[PDB]
Amino acid sequence: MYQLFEELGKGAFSVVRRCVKVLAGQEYAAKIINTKKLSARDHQKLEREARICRLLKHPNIVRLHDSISEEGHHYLIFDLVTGGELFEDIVAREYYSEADASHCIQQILEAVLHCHQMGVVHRDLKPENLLLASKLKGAAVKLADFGLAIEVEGEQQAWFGFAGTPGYLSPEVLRKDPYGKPVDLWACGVILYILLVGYPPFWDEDQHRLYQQIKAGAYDFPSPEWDTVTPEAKDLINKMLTINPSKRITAAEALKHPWISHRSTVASCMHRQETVDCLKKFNARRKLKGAILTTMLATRNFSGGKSGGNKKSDGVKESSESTNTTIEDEDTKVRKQEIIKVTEQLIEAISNGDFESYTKMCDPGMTAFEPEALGNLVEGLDFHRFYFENLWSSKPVHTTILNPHIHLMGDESACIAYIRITQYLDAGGIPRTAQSEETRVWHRRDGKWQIVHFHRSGA
Amino acid sequence: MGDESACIAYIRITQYLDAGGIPRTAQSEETRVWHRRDGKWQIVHFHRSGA
Amino acid sequence: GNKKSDGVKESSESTNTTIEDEDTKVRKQEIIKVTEQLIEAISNGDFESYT
Repeated sequence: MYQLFEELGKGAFSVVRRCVKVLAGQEYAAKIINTKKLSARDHQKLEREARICRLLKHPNIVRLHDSISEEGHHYLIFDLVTGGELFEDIVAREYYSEADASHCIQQILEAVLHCHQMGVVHRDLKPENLLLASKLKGAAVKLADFGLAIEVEGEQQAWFGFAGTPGYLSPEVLRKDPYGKPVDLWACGVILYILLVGYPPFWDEDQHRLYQQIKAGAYDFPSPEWDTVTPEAKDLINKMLTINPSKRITAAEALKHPWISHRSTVASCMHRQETVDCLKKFNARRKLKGAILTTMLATRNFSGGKSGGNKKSDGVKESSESTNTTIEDEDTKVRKQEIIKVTEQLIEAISNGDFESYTKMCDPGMTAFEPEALGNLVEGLDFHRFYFENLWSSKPVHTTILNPHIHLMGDESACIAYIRITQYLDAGGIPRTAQSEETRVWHRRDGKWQIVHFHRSGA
Repeated sequence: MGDESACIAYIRITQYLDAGGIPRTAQSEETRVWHRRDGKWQIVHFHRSGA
Repeated sequence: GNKKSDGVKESSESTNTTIEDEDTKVRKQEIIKVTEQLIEAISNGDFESYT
């Protein structure tokens, strides 16, 4: 059904690759999940992932087009978005301000609101899920990958499992409390914070200490970098990074926050180069750290790659191996002799009165000096046509070429000079003979020798 | 030479046949002096050589 | 070091395929140059330059 092309990204248990639907001629992203490496439970919950992704129809969410299982693999086929990560794109930009971060977060919150309205909680919102629609200027930010997403029943909270990414985990998930939609607003607070200053609000080498920080809500706004951030951006972060999920801002309420809805009078327009610089390092530290979880029930070293091949000529070119050797023309002929060949064909064409073959061997702008031109230079083949039509269209005539000399001037140019003697009969012969000295200037154009100029004397 | 006057000079070469050709060729040098009279070019004088 | 500005240029016997660069380089005039030098060499009776 589909044809797989380049890889676009990875997880521990999936890769994503561009693909083309064979019968459609439409391109898509294929999420290819190695089901042999999943738990029974995570394999089964692919049904839930497939279902959630079909439900979701929104301009800022990538949608599912198809789901296929084979013996060792499951395929979830989505829209292709080609802009890559928002976060990578931010660091390549010429200008980046609070007003620009507000537009990013608004798009994310719109997507999240739509999830929440459909009874979907993402649970694992992080920079990797934030993709750009295309490489065009001002492309939309799009949510991609809902592999840890859950379905909830109205506003009911439950214990859906300990799942997420350490830095973005909500306090309630870490306290083992029943949870729901607000987990995604905590993660948006963490993302917003990183969008403003380029580093996360909670970080520790020791994961247990990290979790105590999260549960305590122990983040800060240190000088110098937060000194130029507006109070309203800080207010929105505070409202999202509220420890008690019942008191945390919702996605609907966040979208009405002045830093978002009154962006044009509230959000700063100042370029934040330090954010761009910190975000580069953040982005780089994210790409060294493997997608691997803290631990699992297995003992296999990571392996596997995709090799190309190189295009090669078909058939049996030669017995011994030929690794791109400098091949030359095969043993066909000698170049002087080649000139002799086309020249003999020329003389035969003139003798037979065949203007058709004479035209092919002559350049359309052929130059000519001959006694029939009375000392003038003639261009073209119109002049010799009068002799092809009248005279040569026919008593016995024998030509004889004497003392031919050939000058080879590169692969594409040559010149031959010789003496032509013609034996003929005039009226009631009386056999006669005439001498002429002829020069032909040949030039190979598109693999064919053509006369560019010729000179004749005493005829 | 203005809107109403012009002059062209060229070499005329004629290929023909005499009696039982035997293709022949002849050269002449020709000058034509054109003049527009009432919106129409007309020859007022011409000169030929070697014909 | 030995970083001379006008470095010397020597090819082996190379193949010379046609080269249609978009810019209009001059060459016809070059032929006209060497030809005029030829005619002047013949006129002056300078067999040295003619050789």
